[PDB]
Amino acid sequence: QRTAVQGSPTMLAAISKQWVRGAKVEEDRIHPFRKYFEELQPGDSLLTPRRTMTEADIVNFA
Amino acid sequence: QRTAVQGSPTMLAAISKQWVRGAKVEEDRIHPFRKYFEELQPGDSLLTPRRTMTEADIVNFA
Repeated sequence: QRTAVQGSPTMLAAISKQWVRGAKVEEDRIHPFRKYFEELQPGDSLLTPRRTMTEADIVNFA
Repeated sequence: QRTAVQGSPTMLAAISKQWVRGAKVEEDRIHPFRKYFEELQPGDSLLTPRRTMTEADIVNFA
C-alpha cells in the first residue's frame, strides 16, 4: 500500500528510519567516518570547518 | 635544591607534571587541539594518519 505520509521532516526521518532533509541531527563530538556500520545512525551529522574560495583556487583547479 | 631524579620516563613525567620522552600517553577518542587549556593534560597524545613522501612532494615543495 502506497501511503503518502505527511508531517515534519524530523518526523518523516523517524518514520522512514532514514534522514530526509530538515530533520534533527545527531552531532556527537566524534567523526562519522570513525563509526562502524552498526553504530552509524541515519542522522549522524557533521558540520565541517569552512574554506574560503579564492581566485587561486579557481586557477589551480582549472 | 637541585636533585637528579632517576627512574622510568613514565615516572619522571608524573614527578615533573610534564611529558618527557617515553612516558605512557593518554590517547583518547577526540583531538588534543579541540581541548581547552584546563582540560589539557601533559601526555594527551595523538597518533596522526600517515603521509607517503614521494618525488612529487619534493618537487612541489622545492
